[PDB]
Amino acid sequence: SMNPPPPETSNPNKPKRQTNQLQYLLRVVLKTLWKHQFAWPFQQPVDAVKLNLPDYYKIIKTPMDMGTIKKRLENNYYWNAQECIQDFNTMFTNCYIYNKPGDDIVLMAEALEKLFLQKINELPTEE
Ligand SMILES: Cc1ccc(CN(C)c2cc(C)nc3ncnn23)cc1
Repeated sequence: SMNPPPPETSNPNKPKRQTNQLQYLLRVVLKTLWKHQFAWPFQQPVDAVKLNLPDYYKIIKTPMDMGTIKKRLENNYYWNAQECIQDFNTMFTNCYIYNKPGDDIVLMAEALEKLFLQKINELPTEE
């Protein structure tokens, strides 16, 4: 029933880059999903205590959220775009694992994920 530590957003010994793909992931992909009407549930780690979801972190062992992704991108935590893309996919997947088809939160995830997919479809070539 307790919350875990959040995912890491800082690790000074992890090597870092700011690729044109990673910039796109911040300026286009994150910005698009962040501003969306359905962004709010996904803008920070799931608070299992406040939300009374005592089994959340029994089920979800790789938590992820856009608050975490936003800090990662802004703090240049990644080496490549695929790390970040995986973070987004992990976020959507967790929601689908924990919840049921047609739940409100699932329809929100789905709307954000459709947009995610449309933006990632135009990820620029690595320059
Ligand atoms: C429509 C809706 C439904 C549930 C919540 C609670 N909350 C912030 C989240 C957020 C996320 C991302 N997954 C969740 N799985 C169950 N609750 N929950 C917020 C909004």
